[PDB]
Parts: sequence; structure tokens; C-alpha cells
Amino acid sequence: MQVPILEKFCFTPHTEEGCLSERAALQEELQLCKGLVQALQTPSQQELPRLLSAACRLAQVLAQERPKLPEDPLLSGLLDSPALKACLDTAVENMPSLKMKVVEVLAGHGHLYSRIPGLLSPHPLLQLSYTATDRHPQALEAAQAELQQHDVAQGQWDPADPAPSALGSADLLVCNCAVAALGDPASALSNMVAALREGGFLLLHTLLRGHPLGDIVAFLTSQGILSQDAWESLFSRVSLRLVGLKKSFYGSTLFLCRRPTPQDSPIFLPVDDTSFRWVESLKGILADEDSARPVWLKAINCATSGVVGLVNCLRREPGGNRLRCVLLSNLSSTSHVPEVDPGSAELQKVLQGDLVMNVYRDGAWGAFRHFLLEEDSKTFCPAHKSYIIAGGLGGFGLELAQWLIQRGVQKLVLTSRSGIRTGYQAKQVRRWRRQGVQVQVSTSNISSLEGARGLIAEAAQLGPVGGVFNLAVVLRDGLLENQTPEFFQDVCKPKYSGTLNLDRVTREACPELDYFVVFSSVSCGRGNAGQSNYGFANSAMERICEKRRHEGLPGLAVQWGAIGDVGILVETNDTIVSGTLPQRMASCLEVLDLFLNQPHMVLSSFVLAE
Ligand SMILES: NC(=O)C1=CN([C@@H]2O[C@H](COP(=O)(O)OP(=O)(O)OC[C@H]3O[C@@H](n4cnc5c(N)ncnc54)[C@H](OP(=O)(O)O)[C@@H]3O)[C@@H](O)[C@H]2O)C=CC1
Ligand SMILES: O=C(C1CC1)N1CC[C@@H](Cc2n[nH]c(=O)n2-c2ccc(-c3ccc4occc4c3)cc2)C1
Repeated sequence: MQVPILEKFCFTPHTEEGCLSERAALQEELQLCKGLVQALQTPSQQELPRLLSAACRLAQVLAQERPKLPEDPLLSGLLDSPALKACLDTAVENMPSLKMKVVEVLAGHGHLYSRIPGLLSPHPLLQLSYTATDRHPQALEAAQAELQQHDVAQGQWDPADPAPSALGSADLLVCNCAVAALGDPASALSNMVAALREGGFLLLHTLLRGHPLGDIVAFLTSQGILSQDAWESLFSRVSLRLVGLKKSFYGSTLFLCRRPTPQDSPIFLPVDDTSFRWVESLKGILADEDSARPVWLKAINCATSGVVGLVNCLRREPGGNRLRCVLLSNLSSTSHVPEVDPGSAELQKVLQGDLVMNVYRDGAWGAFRHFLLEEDSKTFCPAHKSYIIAGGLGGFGLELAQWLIQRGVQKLVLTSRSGIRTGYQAKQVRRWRRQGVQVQVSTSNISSLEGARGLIAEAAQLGPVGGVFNLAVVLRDGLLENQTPEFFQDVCKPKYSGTLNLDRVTREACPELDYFVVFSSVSCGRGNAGQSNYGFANSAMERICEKRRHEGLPGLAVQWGAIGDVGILVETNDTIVSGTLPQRMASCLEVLDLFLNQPHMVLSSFVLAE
């Protein structure tokens, strides 16, 4: 049986502080290191404590143990955390193509080769070129086995000098200089910038002076350890723009920077109009093949806008590199809504970063990011309650119905606009009824408030509504050039409107609701060419679930990859799509058990082709 990649999808601020605070081991090791340093002036077997104690016994000691030091948990803490992935994925999302050329500076003591390829490897489409470099060839000798496994190329580069020609036009430069010394930082960073293509990223990991870890190390080692202000001043000096910042509770820091690109005048298009008239406008804008002006889609008046999933899909289409977006999405009504009109200081900052995804949520700018699901028992259902599957006669719908029945559901309402149309559907319904399950086939349409209200009423007769499942879908596939507002309306009706209506009706009339679940897609989460409308519709459903959960209502969006055995896509299982395999229904149903038992608002499941 195949093993899916299971992730949570979370709003992630660009700037995060106090990272790794939950980790007891690091908090415990820091306290110890602080005590040892205090002793010199006046877990325990980790490299930094062992080194300090040796100092307590007393350069010869320090020099000997230096290669071992970067792998100390405190020194490597941010690196073995979701902060690293967040930064990398931001870079990836802002690449003009599926290729990313990566060069590691001072790899000998940096050790990013043992993390970055492996973190990006589960990406099904990404073409990674990774070169580990250092000043001396001897520096990378002990890592050869690791480098070989990950297909990491090698290079000679002392950052005090300009980069060799081979390493230039890089998309991403990475450096862990927590232990490794850059030498003169200004000169080092200057050469690093030159090695980047315009729009390329720099990812620096380091220790901050004026914070415990950095101060502890600086003491031990008496160029050098720098303050945060010093680093940020250096970035400005070499024309780098800081677009990401992750700081641990002990003062280790990931700086994500970007080399700017000369910017043509941006085109602003509001995508809030309910009639989808902006579609026609956007088609005209993209139709200009010659134009290199970036296209900035603005969602400002609707927190449930699907612009994010829209953008993901349009980025995969011709002229997609031009696309950017801004989304204002407060979960709290009390939160301030910033002004992002063209004159504004808030908008200027965003334009300077030039990031594809700019989402404002409750006081912070950031973007939605994927993270490996930590959680990695079978659920059961209240047998007296009624359960509703919109699109319940479909491929996934019939399997979900079976699944629910297995878990005790006796009362089901399956909605479909045109009712039973296949022999398979007819047989399953009859069989379930024979088994004693109350199964109602409804034509009530959640696309309208009236239809949503009638549907709940129909379910309420069988029993109180315990669960709603939105599997309704209508597809209007095609590149944006061949799209229309009407087609956008058709695709959004079962999903955006359906979920808005279900949200409202269940709020008003379903106080015993335990489950509110929508089936999203990787088309929204990752992007699929020719499905921008579908990307939008799904994205909007996710936004709604998030708002609900903030208010303490049930809400869950599942981003499914290709589904096997049954469904639109199969209508097969061995058919590779975008480096992924269709997930066998049996695998899907096991994942659902896990997902229903989950605190997170938006989840993701897909299967990688080996
Ligand atoms: N199949 C796949 O590979 C994947 C599926 N998706 C998601 O999974 C879910 C189920 O997909 P799948 O089973 O493959 O699709 P199917 O086409 O097999 O079934 C979906 C059903 O939705 C019904 N429907 C459409 N609009 C409405 C409406 N307004 N009210 C009631 N019913 C409606 C349709 O029937 P009728 O026309 O009679 O109304 C249709 O039978 C969807 O939400 C989809 O986005 C996610 C990832 C990949
Ligand atoms: O929703 C539907 C059906 C109901 C309409 N789907 C069918 C397959 C998929 C959309 C699609 N069609 N063709 C095609 O190649 N895809 C696809 C696009 C992207 C990714 C994918 C997955 C994980 C990833 O992680 C990082 C990047 C990335 C990309 C997988 C598949 C959904």
C-alpha cells in the first residue's frame, strides 16, 4: 500500500519570532549553557555544552571540536524546523519556472546539503540543481557519502572572491554561517548577490549578537558574530531586500532576502466583483504577449476570495510569470483593515518584496504554506444524527457514503442536481436501504440559499444534522484566454456559493453540527494549468472553513491530489499526473479518519510517483 504525503496548509507570517519555544530539549540545553558561561565568568552531552565544560576545565580544544559544532541542536535548531521549509517554499513559489539552481556557500561547516535537497525532494515537479561549495576541497571530504545520495554537485568558492562563472545566475544562494566564517561580511555578501540572477533569493542562517546563543558563542571564541541591525544594514548596503525573517527564542535566525529586479509599472486589477467581470479584463491584460508589466490581482473587500488558488493556476499558464496578488483576509471582525491603495506605505513594502503571495491576516503579512503533518484511530459517528453529502452520487461521494455507514451513519441525504443517472448509483442506494440505512436522494441545490435551506430541512426530518460534506463539483477546464465570467460562475456555484450557503444555513439551523467538510484540490493548493476557475472556487471554500474555525464552528478543507478507482479524473490508476499517482480510495479513506481527528483547518494529501 502506497504512502501519501500528508500536510497542513497554514497562514504563515513572513516574520516569526520566538521559534522553537515549545521544544523542551533546546530550552533545557540553553539553561545549561547559560549556567556554564556564568561559571566561567564567576543533552548535557551535546557539542556546545561539552565544549563549554572543557573551557571550564581550563583554542586547541575549540579548533579540534569545530567540525562537530554545527550539528549541535541549538546551532541547528531552526534548520531542523518548519521555518527552513517555509523559507525554501517561498523561494520556490517565486521562481519563474520549475527549475531552481541552488548554490551553498561554505558547505563544509554549513551542512545545508543534508537538509535542503531532502526537504524539496517530495516536490513532484521541482527540478533541483544543488551545488555544495567551500574554500577548500578538504572541507567537504566527510560529507561525500551524504552528497552522493542527494545528487549534490561540488564546487570551489571562497566568498571573499567573485563566484566562478559556472555558479552564476543562481536562483537561490544558501549559507549557514552559525559556525562557518564569511570573513568580511560586506565583501562576502556582495559577491553572493552578484552570483544571484535578478529576483533570486539569499537564505542566510546565523546567530544574533545581543541574544543568548550568540553572546554565549562570542564569549567562547575570545568579522565574527553580528547583531540583527548589523545584518539588516549589510543587506541594504549590498542592495538586498529582506522578505522573510525567522527568529528562535535564543537568537538564531533565518534571513530570507531577495536581489531586486527593475520593475515595470504594475497593473492593478480588483478581483472582488461578484459577476466575475474582472475575468474579461484579465484576459485582455494577459493577451498582450509583448507586455512585461506585472499583473497584481487585488482582493480587498472579501476575506473569502479565492484569488490565491486562482493565482497558483494562472502561474502555470503562458505569461504566468507576470502574476502577483494581494489578499486581505482577517479572521477577526475586530482586526484593522490596512489601506493598500497605490499611494500607500503598506502597498509600497509589498511591491518592493515583489512576492507572488501577499496575504494580510489579523495584523501580519505572510502567505499560506504547506507543512508536514505531525499527527501522521478509527472515528465513529453519532447514529441518531443525519449526514449530508452534496455531490453524494459522484465517485468520491458514493465511497464516502459507504465509509460513513461503516462508522455508524444510518441517515444520509445525497444531493445531485439531476438525481440517479447510472446503474452503479441505483444499485448502491438500493443495497444500502436493504441494509437498513435511510438514504435520501435529493435534488435540493446548495448553490442557492433556498435550496440549501430545503436540503437541511429534508435532512432534519431523518434526524438532527451532525455533518455536511461538500463534494459538489462542476468543471469548465481551459486556459484563461478561453474562459468566461459565466464559466467562472458555473464552477464557483457548487463550491463557493454552495459552501457560503451551507455555512449560513448550518449556523442558523444546525446547532448539533459536528462536521463541516469540503473537498478541495491540489489544483488550488499547488496550481493546475487550465483550471484557474476551479482553483479559485476551491480556494474560497478553504477561506470559509478558516473563518468558521476561528469562530469555534466545525470547518475542514481537504486538498486532495488525483483520486484513483472512482471520480472525475479516473473517468487510470497507473496514470501519472504532474509527477503524482492517483491515490487509491482505500488510502483516501484511511487518511480521512486521520484528517477528521485533526485540529488543523486545511489539510493536504497526495501520492508521489517514485
Ligand atoms: N476526482 C479527483 O481526482 C479529485 C476530486 N476532487 C474533489 O472531490 C470531490 C468529488 O469529486 P468526484 O467524485 O471525482 O466528482 P464526480 O463528478 O464523480 O461527482 C461530483 C458530483 O457533484 C454533483 N454536483 C455538481 N454540482 C452540484 C450541485 N450544485 N448540487 C448537488 N450536486 C452537484 C454532480 O452531479 P449532478 O451533475 O447530477 O449534479 C456530480 O455527480 C469534488 O469536490 C472535487 O473537487 C479533488 C481532488 C481530485
Ligand atoms: O481536482 C482534480 C480533478 C477533479 C478535477 N484533479 C485531478 C488531478 C489534479 C489536477 C491535475 N490535472 N492534471 C495534472 O497534472 N494535475 C496535477 C497538478 C498538480 C499536482 C501537484 C501535486 C502535488 C504537488 O506538490 C507540489 C507541487 C504539486 C503539484 C498534481 C496533479 C487534481
